[PDB]
Amino acid sequence: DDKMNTAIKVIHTLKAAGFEAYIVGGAVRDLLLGKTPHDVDVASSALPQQVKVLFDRTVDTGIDHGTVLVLLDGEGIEVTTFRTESSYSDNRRPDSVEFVLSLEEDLRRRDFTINAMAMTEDLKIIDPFGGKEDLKNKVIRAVGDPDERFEEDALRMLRAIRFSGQLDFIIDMKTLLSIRRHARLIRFIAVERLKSEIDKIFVNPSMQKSMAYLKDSVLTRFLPVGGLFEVDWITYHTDGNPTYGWLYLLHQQKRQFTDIKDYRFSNEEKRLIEKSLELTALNTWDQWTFYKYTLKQLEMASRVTGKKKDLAAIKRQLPIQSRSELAVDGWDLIEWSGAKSGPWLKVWIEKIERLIVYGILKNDKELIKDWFEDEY
Ligand SMILES: Nc1ccn([C@@H]2O[C@H](COP(=O)(O)OP(=O)(O)OP(=O)(O)O)[C@@H](O)[C@H]2O)c(=O)n1
Repeated sequence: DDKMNTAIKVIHTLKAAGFEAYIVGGAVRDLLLGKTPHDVDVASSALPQQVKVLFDRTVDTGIDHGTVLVLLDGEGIEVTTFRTESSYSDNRRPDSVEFVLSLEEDLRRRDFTINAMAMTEDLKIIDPFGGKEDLKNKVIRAVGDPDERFEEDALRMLRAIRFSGQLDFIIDMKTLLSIRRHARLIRFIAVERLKSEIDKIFVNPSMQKSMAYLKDSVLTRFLPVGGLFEVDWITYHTDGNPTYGWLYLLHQQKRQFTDIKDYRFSNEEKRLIEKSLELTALNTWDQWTFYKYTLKQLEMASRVTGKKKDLAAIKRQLPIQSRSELAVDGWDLIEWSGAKSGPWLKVWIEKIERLIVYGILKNDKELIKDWFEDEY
């Protein structure tokens, strides 16, 4: 609610210094759609060090690509010099970046017409490629020659799919046919960028339409384990967490986490998936189930099997929540047994823990001692 104002102030300051400056990218597209922008990018004739001269606080991490982050009025505004970029078939080499001297040299190499507009300080729209009419017709269309845009960055092919669902647009026919012809190029894209786009699709609207384009575009032929995305997505409803899309995909096909490990999940994400899948294969959940698994795993497993229980209340009403509340530890068992420390302690602590979680044995050291001396 303050980002557009701050971007306008940034533009005013750049122009006071004699430079050209415009709002570009998604913010123009969102403004024309009546949405509040997420991010507001500025394109300028200023070079990075000239931007830094004009603003007190700046972050420089993107300077090599022409970008300076300007910190103003509590917002961040990316300011990028007019530039073009090209990606090599080797995704180890940083992008080849070529500063250019005019706005339209920059705009004419962006991915889609609705993303290739600029807005002046006085709200005039610069639209050489017909983004306004594609926006009104709800069409995702590559700028210029679609083959060139997709050779410049193959991830754009998957971005088209993601935008279709995010905006409830269709993909321009000539553009879609170009994706089909170039879909093999997706193999050169870093898997982290692929996962980022797929995660967006999984939580965005009209995801079933996105997944149909994923197949129709022949991206599922060449994406890492891409055939696994061709499941029935009818009964998928996002919980806001993209991990649920991966879980859904795996559960629908009776597959395990190892089949999707090419996408380089965090250990935390991997655990949520694997533990949720275990729960879906567990025929009966009882107190020990609710104790040992996390509420988010219980909820995700329930969501994908179609159950609707009040999982939080069941877990909350166990006698204890976790091991740290147990009234006994291995050194109590060493004392009572007269035996030396060894792996046996873990076995006997778990026996006791189970009896406490089932509400059979009281979580009380002296009463546990009585039980242990009788049982051991
Ligand atoms: N692979 C890409 C990514 C970006 N763009 C250009 O860079 C702009 C900003 O990119 P991004 O930060 O990804 O913003 P959006 O296009 O709006 O994507 P999102 O809606 O997720 O923010 C895009 O609008 C487009 O003009 C591009 O041409 N090729």
